[PDB]
Amino acid sequence: GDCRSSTCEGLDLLRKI
Amino acid sequence: SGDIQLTQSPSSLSASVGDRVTITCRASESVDYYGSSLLQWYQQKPGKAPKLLIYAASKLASGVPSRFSGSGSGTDFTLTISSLQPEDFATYYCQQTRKAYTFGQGTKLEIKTGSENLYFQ
Amino acid sequence: EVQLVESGGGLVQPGGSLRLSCAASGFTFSSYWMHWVRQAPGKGLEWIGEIKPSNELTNVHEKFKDRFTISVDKAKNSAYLQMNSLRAEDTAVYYCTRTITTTEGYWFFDVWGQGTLVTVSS
Repeated sequence: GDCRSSTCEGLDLLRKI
Repeated sequence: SGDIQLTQSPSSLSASVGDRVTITCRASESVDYYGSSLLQWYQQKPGKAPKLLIYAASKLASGVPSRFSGSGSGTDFTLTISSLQPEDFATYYCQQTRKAYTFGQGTKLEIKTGSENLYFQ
Repeated sequence: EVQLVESGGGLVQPGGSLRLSCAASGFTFSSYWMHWVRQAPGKGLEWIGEIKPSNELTNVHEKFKDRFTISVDKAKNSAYLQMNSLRAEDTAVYYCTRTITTTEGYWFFDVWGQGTLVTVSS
């Protein structure tokens, strides 16, 4: 969960669903 | 630059009300992720901010007319405007969210009201 | 209604500096990634960087990292862009915008400011 950007957060959330 | 480059075709085009037009977008690398294509289409009216039309390559943003449709995957995308309306004349941009944020160079769509002259002599 | 209002644009000599403001309204700021995007006259759109106001996490594109800084004033619900050592290539309409995420997980720029013009004159 070491994101630090909107892209990282976006890819992380999208993958989880 | 290490950015995902987006190249649109054509650079500009003209058509009449009721015509069907297509604008293409080619990415330097795939914009896909987990079965989704992270590709948006924005419409920019002169002097105004860009307005979202399509997101995730084919999804229509709320309130956007059904005549606008998006297709494609990977590195090749198309924006199709079936039956042009007078308000549809603007500069169109494809935009990707797979890696940070980049935009295509833009495609200017103009209204054709009269015919092109025939330069015969 | 969600709104973004930019201010601070004008004509600047090369090597000059300028601070742009983005006043956000109709939403509390802190949750969202706020961005600066520019558009050179008659040209395309270029992402400068982003900021998350709540923790002030900032990511500026490599191209702008040495001269452009993004900051926030949470009390004023505003984002800022500090531009230094301006060059002719910085002449552009500067927009602030935000990214939102849908229920399906897609994120994109939804609301934009009206834009402010920065002109780098001789």
